[PDB]
Amino acid sequence: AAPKNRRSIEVNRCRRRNPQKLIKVKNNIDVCPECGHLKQKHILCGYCYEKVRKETAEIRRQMGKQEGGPFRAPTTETVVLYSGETPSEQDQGKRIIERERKRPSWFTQN
Amino acid sequence: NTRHIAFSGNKWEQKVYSSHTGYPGGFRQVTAAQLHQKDPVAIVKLAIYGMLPKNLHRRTMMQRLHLFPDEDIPEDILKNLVEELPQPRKVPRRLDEYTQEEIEAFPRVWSPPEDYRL
Amino acid sequence: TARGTASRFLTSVLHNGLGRYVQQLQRLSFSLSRDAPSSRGAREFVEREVTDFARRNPGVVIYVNPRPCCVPRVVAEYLNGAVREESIHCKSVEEIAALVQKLADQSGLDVIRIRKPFHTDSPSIQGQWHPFTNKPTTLGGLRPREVQ
Amino acid sequence: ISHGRVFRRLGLGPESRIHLLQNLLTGLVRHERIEASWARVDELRGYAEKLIDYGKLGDTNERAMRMADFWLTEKDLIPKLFQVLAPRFQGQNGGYTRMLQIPNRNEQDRAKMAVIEYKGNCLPPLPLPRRDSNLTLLNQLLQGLRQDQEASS
Amino acid sequence: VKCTRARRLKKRSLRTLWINRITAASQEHGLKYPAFIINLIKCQVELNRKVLADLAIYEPKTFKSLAALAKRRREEGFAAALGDGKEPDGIFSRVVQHR
Amino acid sequence: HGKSVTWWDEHLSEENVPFVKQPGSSRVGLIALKLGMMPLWTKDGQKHVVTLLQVQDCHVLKYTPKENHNGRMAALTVGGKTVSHFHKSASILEFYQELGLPPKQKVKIFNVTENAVIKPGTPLYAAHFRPGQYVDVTAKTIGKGFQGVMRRWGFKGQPATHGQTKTHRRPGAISTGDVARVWPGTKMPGQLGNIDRTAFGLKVWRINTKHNIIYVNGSVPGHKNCLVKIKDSKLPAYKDFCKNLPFPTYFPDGDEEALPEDLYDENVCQPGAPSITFT
RNA sequence: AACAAACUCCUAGCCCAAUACCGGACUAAUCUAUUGAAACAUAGAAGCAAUAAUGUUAAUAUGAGUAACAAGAAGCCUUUCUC
RNA sequence: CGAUGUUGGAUCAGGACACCCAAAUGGUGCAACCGCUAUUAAAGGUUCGUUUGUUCAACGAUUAAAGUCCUACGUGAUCUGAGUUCAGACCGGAGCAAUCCAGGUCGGUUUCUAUCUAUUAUAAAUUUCUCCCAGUACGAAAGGACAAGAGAAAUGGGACCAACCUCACAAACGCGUCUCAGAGAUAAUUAAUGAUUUAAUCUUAACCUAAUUAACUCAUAAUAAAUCCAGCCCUAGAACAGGGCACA
Ligand SMILES: Nc1nc2c(ncn2[C@@H]2O[C@H](COP(=O)(O)O)[C@@H](O)[C@H]2O)c(=O)[nH]1
Ligand SMILES: [Mg+2]
Ligand SMILES: [Mg+2]
Ligand SMILES: [Mg+2]
Ligand SMILES: [Mg+2]
Ligand SMILES: [Mg+2]
Ligand SMILES: [Mg+2]
Ligand SMILES: [Mg+2]
Ligand SMILES: [Mg+2]
Ligand SMILES: [Mg+2]
Ligand SMILES: [Mg+2]
Ligand SMILES: [Mg+2]
Ligand SMILES: [Mg+2]
Ligand SMILES: [Mg+2]
Ligand SMILES: [Mg+2]
Ligand SMILES: [Mg+2]
Ligand SMILES: [Mg+2]
Ligand SMILES: [Mg+2]
Ligand SMILES: [Mg+2]
Ligand SMILES: [Mg+2]
Ligand SMILES: [Mg+2]
Ligand SMILES: [Mg+2]
Ligand SMILES: [Mg+2]
Ligand SMILES: [Mg+2]
Ligand SMILES: [Mg+2]
Ligand SMILES: [Mg+2]
Ligand SMILES: [Mg+2]
Ligand SMILES: [Mg+2]
Ligand SMILES: [Mg+2]
Ligand SMILES: [Mg+2]
Ligand SMILES: [Mg+2]
Ligand SMILES: [Mg+2]
Ligand SMILES: [Mg+2]
Ligand SMILES: [Mg+2]
Ligand SMILES: [Mg+2]
Ligand SMILES: [Mg+2]
Ligand SMILES: [Mg+2]
Ligand SMILES: [Mg+2]
Ligand SMILES: [Mg+2]
Ligand SMILES: [Mg+2]
Ligand SMILES: [Mg+2]
Ligand SMILES: [Mg+2]
Ligand SMILES: [Mg+2]
Ligand SMILES: [Mg+2]
Ligand SMILES: [Mg+2]
Ligand SMILES: [Mg+2]
Ligand SMILES: [Zn+2]
Repeated sequence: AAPKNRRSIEVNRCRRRNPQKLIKVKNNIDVCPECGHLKQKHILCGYCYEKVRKETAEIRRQMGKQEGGPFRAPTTETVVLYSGETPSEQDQGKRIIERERKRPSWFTQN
Repeated sequence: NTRHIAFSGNKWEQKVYSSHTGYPGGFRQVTAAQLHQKDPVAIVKLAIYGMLPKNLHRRTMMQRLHLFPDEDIPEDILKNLVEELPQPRKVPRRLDEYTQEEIEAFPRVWSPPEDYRL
Repeated sequence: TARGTASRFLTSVLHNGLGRYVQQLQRLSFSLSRDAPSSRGAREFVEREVTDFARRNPGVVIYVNPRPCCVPRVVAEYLNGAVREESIHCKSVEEIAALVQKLADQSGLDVIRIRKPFHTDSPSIQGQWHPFTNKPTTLGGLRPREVQ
Repeated sequence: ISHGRVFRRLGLGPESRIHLLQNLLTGLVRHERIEASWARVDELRGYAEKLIDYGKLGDTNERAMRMADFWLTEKDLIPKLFQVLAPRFQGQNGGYTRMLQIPNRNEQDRAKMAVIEYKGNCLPPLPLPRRDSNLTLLNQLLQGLRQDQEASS
Repeated sequence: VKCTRARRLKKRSLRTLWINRITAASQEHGLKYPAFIINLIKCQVELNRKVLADLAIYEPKTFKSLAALAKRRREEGFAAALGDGKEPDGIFSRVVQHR
Repeated sequence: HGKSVTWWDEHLSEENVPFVKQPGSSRVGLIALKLGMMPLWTKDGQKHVVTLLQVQDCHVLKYTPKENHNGRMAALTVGGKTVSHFHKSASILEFYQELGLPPKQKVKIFNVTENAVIKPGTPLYAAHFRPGQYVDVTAKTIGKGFQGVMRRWGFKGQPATHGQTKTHRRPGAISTGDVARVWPGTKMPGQLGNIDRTAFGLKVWRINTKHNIIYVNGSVPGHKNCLVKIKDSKLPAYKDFCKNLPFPTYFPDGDEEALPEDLYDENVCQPGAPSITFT
């Protein structure tokens, strides 16, 4: 179908400035207690998850460095230690992931 | 006293009030007797509503109109009143409201025979 | 057009003509030329009529300026503070005299649409109509259905 | 009418949906923590929960062996499951996995993201939403009510 | 074009407004508009409807006097009509010539 | 003040969450829960279908007088099954705090004559209905959403194979050429299903006392596990069946004898029956 | 009775409607001949005036942020899975 | 004529009554049953097939009946193209020919993304067929009732999965199951009382009356507690909305 008359700018303003087509405000914005950045209340902090993701990428790269095959997987459990740490007696019998940087404040020993 | 309304002539049965609800088969022609039986203020409301000029002030000035079927007015409305307009029609009285002074004052036109039965 | 332009009521400023009449025109300044042919009527008006106009109206100040201008003008300023430009370009001497007399006989207010052709202060001599000025009073001031 | 439907439409059909969720489950088993779209991870959570229950049935169970053979498409992960994941999950009945909502992707799609992981993985912990401490005002005022209830019994 | 035509209709609209105002202020005294007009003319009082509405709005006692004059002229004309004679000529039925 | 949104579980800690968690008269109707459906059999051999309506928490809430509600019959307010405190509104919790009861799901109004009024805050039970009676059932039906005209109104469709192009489910012509518009009564695609409907003249067969279950005959409008408004039948043939009912309302305390576990209509084949044979 | 015109009086005047065709008085904007020099006068010339040709060129609107377009998954990032 | 796209059907139907059925009556050369006419009433219906492109028409089986029309002889920005109404081609005929046909046959592109108006669900049933009435009333017999009362169905409206069936999702669905209503009011037509016209006479004479179709309204039923709403679920949903998240 073809339009019969040109829509005027008054009707166009009424259509395009109507509150259902406007961007609604978000009231769930909160400050992160750890880093002081911004996050939503039901969503993890992007800054903290970027830290966790980069450390996870470093761990995964260094454990892929130790194993030279794509089809070889560990039979036993994996533990990770940083510089200046030794494997515990309960951690023996598990494969060892050594990293040169110091252990983070957020990451515990366990 | 809207319930005590009077029509001249046979308008009570001849005069109709009609409306359409918009839906097909929704045409209602109700006789004025039936419409006054159902809603007493409808006759006077529609008469004033039709007689008022067809501008947009019409709804506003029917918002100042108050119609009551009998003599039962709220006291807030009653304390607002200023004067009462005279009725446009002089109400004829029946035989029983005429006093006997007027009955013997009106002369007897004819003399009936004594042998007749009434 | 009344809806297009502005409107003012009929108003005499400072209540003119009530106690005495004050000619509310203050000054005229003519800007003309000695050389241009369009200033001919202004030149003849200056030669004949300006001195007689000054004798007839002692309350106005008349300035004449022959300067190298192409369009002859006259500027009239009033007691109200109003300034009014007028073009006297290429007109006869009687036309110039009529224009100056019409500027002299004016009060100086803005020439727009007048809402009403009269002005009055205190028009309510012997009362003004209110809905109770003709309605008789009831004994006791009673309402129609109020009982005492 | 979608009344009583628990499976959402994904991929190019039911077979493609099963294959994509198989790929996601294989990646989750191999890496123990993966991020994807919210709906795919939400569908993946039930498969990852029942895969641990099938691994609990033992290495010698033929039905579980063929289920893991089909679902774990990389063949090294079946000994990894049956000798890592099933012995590690013994006590708890259904608390195998964690699902969290990641913020939107920095690509132009702005899709809604979720991360899925297993308990006890050898990875740094995610920034979990921590509750208020018990020294907070409302918590202390409610501990006062708890103390008066304990003193009333 | 509408400005010129409504300028033509302005006099008619204002005249209709004046007739409505005179009808209102005369029916407020219980005298009809045509009776009021013709009995005011029969007393040789020539006030136009503009100034009659002006008296009606701003001048209640004077308009009451004019309505009383019109009612007196109407009753005098009715009495002279029912008399059927030329000998009784009233105090307000006399005709004044120019001088 | 750009105040952020909050809920009941935001500022609570894990030690405090389980602490927080720890002749012409008319009768009063009920709010029940549609459990499911069952077969039932009669002594003449026929098979009927019963819908299970379980009363869980039924209490009269407030009483609106005759002259303040309709001018003919008074209004009694009845609540449904019990829901959480934290997800209701502030005025609702305030008025239920004044009343004395936990929050209800659905709130309904019953038209009740002045001789059948019940003091507010009074519970109600399925023994309010006796075995053998006729009831009217009101509920929100199964919402089918924005449905086409074929499913919504029942229109015959155009054929599928005989050349028809993009037409097979469309209504077709909707109005008339001369009138230059379409009538307000035109059947047109739109929302179907989520509306309040009442089934009339449903027979009750059996009342189960301990779980407070009414067995009604036929189909109850609405999906399973919704709330159902039950009243007596307002059909003209069933007007005067109020006399043999416990009519202030059912009072278990005032009788001081126990009712039987399962109350039957006299035509029902019982689960404990002689396994009937003909003669 | 009344209310009711482009009719007719009243007070001023610049003192009586119009299509095709015909007549007349002025005039917007340029160039030139002489004036003029805060932009004009008297004349001589014309590419001498656009609310309209499904007009031409250019830019914008409306239809419309509508119709319509695309990159298989994870990760250690180019290594493995599903077709 | 700088386009108002044309027959039949498919879907959806709005309206009129000059009514086909259903309902209330009057006259009959009306004994009863079949009938023929005349009045009132349009809330609801008015079938399935063969041939033909058909509207019509013939025929087979039915039904309470298979109504007459208007609606751009409704409806192609919803559809179909068989025929008409292009270009190809035959047969009969006319014309020397090209060509011609309210003369027949085969085949023959049916576009649109909706700008504006308009519109996008409240109910409060209807009709048949059996048993009795009784082979009673009425009749010379053949024949053969009306009204009242019990039941079943079907149609239409509103709904729903305990079982059957579709069913490899917990759901949807019919081919399956449940429910369906009181009062007033009337038009035509019969009567009761009684004047003008002391007889009578249903009264565009009053007063009170009844017997009475369909509509149409109203009893009655539904909705009918204002401001917590981040996230998660849903038998709730295009979006927005709506219901749950203390038991466990
Ligand atoms: N032949 C003729 N045509 C006339 C005459 N007057 C007016 N017309 C025609 O009338 C039309 C205009 O009528 P109007 O619109 O002026 O009433 C034009 O077609 C015009 O040619 C006349 O006198 N003779
Ligand atoms: Mg897709
Ligand atoms: Mg004039
Ligand atoms: Mg739904
Ligand atoms: Mg079909
Ligand atoms: Mg086709
Ligand atoms: Mg198709
Ligand atoms: Mg096509
Ligand atoms: Mg129209
Ligand atoms: Mg006049
Ligand atoms: Mg004239
Ligand atoms: Mg002419
Ligand atoms: Mg020139
Ligand atoms: Mg040109
Ligand atoms: Mg231009
Ligand atoms: Mg164009
Ligand atoms: Mg143009
Ligand atoms: Mg745009
Ligand atoms: Mg978009
Ligand atoms: Mg659009
Ligand atoms: Mg699209
Ligand atoms: Mg692709
Ligand atoms: Mg044409
Ligand atoms: Mg056109
Ligand atoms: Mg129809
Ligand atoms: Mg019949
Ligand atoms: Mg008729
Ligand atoms: Mg019909
Ligand atoms: Mg057929
Ligand atoms: Mg047609
Ligand atoms: Mg025709
Ligand atoms: Mg015609
Ligand atoms: Mg067609
Ligand atoms: Mg088409
Ligand atoms: Mg069309
Ligand atoms: Mg053909
Ligand atoms: Mg072919
Ligand atoms: Mg469309
Ligand atoms: Mg639209
Ligand atoms: Mg019978
Ligand atoms: Mg026999
Ligand atoms: Mg049905
Ligand atoms: Mg008699
Ligand atoms: Mg008789
Ligand atoms: Mg109602
Ligand atoms: Mg909600
Ligand atoms: Zn952070």
